[PDB]
Amino acid sequence: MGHIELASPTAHIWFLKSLPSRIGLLLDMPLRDIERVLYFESYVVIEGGMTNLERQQILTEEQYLDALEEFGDEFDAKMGAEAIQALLKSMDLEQECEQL
Amino acid sequence: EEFDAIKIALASPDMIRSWSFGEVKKPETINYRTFKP
Amino acid sequence: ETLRVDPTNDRLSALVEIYRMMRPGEPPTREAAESLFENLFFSEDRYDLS
Amino acid sequence: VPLDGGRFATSDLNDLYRRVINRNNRLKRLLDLAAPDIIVRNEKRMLQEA
Amino acid sequence: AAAQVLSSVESEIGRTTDPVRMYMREMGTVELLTREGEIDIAKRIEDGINQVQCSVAEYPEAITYLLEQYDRVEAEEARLSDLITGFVDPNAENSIDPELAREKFAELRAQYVVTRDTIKAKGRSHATAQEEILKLSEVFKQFRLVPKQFDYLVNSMRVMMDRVRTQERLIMKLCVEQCKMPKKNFITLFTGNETSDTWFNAAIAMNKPWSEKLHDVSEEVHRALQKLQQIEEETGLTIEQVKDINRRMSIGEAKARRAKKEMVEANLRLVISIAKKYTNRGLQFLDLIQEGNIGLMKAVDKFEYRRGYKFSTYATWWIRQAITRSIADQARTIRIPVHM
Repeated sequence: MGHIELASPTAHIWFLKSLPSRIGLLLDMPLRDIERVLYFESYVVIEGGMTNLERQQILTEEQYLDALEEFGDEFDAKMGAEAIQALLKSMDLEQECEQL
Repeated sequence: EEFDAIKIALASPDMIRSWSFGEVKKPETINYRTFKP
Repeated sequence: ETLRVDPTNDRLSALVEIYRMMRPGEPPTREAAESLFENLFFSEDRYDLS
Repeated sequence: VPLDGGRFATSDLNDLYRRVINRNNRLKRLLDLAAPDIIVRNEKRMLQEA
Repeated sequence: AAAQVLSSVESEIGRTTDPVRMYMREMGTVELLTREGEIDIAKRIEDGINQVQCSVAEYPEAITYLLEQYDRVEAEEARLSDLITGFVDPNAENSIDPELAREKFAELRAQYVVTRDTIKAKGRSHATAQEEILKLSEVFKQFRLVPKQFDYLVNSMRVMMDRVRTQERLIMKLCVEQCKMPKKNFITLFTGNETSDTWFNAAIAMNKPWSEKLHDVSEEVHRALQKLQQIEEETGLTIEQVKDINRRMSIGEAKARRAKKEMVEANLRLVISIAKKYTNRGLQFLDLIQEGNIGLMKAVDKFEYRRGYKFSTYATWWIRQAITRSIADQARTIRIPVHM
């Protein structure tokens, strides 16, 4: 078997499109949100440095601009498989588990 | 050969490199006359 | 009753929502939608009864 | 593989792999060039698509 | 006011998965800017480029490179091959006659040798010597270099800049991350002296008893400063002029790199229009489109306003080349090269 290294990351489908989703179900983010991130249609908050803004928060390409110049540094919001990977990579399973 | 049980887990990237033998880089299959890889 | 449910008041918005039924999303324009509807059932090319 | 009369035959996967590698390589090219993010986006929608 | 069309449309997009609608709807935003915006994009681009040519004119050893590697290809009893096709090759605002080659590199060496003595007269940049350096630049700017060799010559400034930055990263790391010295004082003192280590014991002179704890690593830190000052010997250029040349050059890049996107984003509709004359069932739409954007970016890189023609024709040719042989290189499981 061979392999391939990729320019940018990309997502597996069965872990997304299948019923209950296993990716958005984990994030507690429903589907169309994650689609509009992954179709490069809008951004989403990887990590809102300021708690002014929220994790798992969507920012349209026009509204983001407001948040862009208002604060600058103190938010992390991006788009596509990169950002979602940063998010799953970020979330610690434990404390969410004891909290649920 | 002889083995006991089966397991599933996710394919880590380093696993897929660990199995793989060489990075493909092209769509090319063969030459048009010399029907060879 | 169907009118009282129908949000559309003018000819134009009706053409817009037809255009939106068939070309979802797309920023609508007048003649794209007029031409769309009229193509559907009022152009000889794309509709013939026998 | 071939057949008797010089014809070839294949499995449908190879088309898919070809599309993938074409798209990734073109993407790498566009990344060497600092080209606009819009075509980056489009190439990636094409990637995740394939 | 097209981003707000994308806004409410995407708010009400009927779960449209197709990227065709996405991209085509996104290029709908930017319009077709013409007839002098073409010429103005060109003007800004060539301006920034000529100012990276200021950025080469300001660097002394830029000439050393040129005459040196040129002497390498002329050294070999006589050559007219590749490197001379990367070298001299001036635009006329040809088979290289060595006569004119011997001509042009005379007066260039005259400005070379005559400008150096005044650079030592009372100071690096005395007013008269400054105007003579400006004369060196003016003699430099009627030269337009080949982008290959030129890009190397500018990489000789990019790389060195990133080595200055490199040792900034090193000394900043080992000093601030470990000993925790403030950067506030460091900007003032390091900016003040930049040449000797007086700021070291002038900072420790502000007692700060942790500063007295620098014995265990003393042999290592200013030995890290060694590789910083070494770049001053290898460059032989003062730190203020380093910073100025770097920043001003970067702006010389930023002009063009900002300018072209208006052109491309404008002519996307040409790219797609020509593309879908050939999106019969040969390969697939979007790949014809993407390759069309590639030929477009070429035409934006090559086009001359001074020919005074319309732009559409130029990139029509270029686009059409790109698509017309990407369909042929790719689009089969068996590669049939161009001749067949």
